[PDB]
Amino acid sequence: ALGTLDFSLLYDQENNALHCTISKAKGLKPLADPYVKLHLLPGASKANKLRTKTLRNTLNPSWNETLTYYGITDEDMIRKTLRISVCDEDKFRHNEFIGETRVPLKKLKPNHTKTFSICLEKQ
Repeated sequence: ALGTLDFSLLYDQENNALHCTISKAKGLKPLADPYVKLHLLPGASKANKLRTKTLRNTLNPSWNETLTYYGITDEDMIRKTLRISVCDEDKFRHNEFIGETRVPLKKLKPNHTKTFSICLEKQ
């Protein structure tokens, strides 16, 4: 198993915003310098891309960091999927993919934070 990621998603409907709180991961399996990348599916523009800071020398990182998309409508909630990738930063070399999961936004309710604990998959 590649590891387990904990996170929370909030559709801030009044503000057309999706707040993605990346909390922590447990038992990552690349040592590692973990960081998390977010991509909104149906989405090519690098505006669809958000990313957490990088942590050092940990297989159980705690970012506790919130990343926010704006321009999110109910239609986007129905149509889109949040891709969440955990990667390993190898400075001056090649960054390695660790694991991912995806959350269809239609599973979220407006103004209600939903928390997730997911065992990561490969690509």
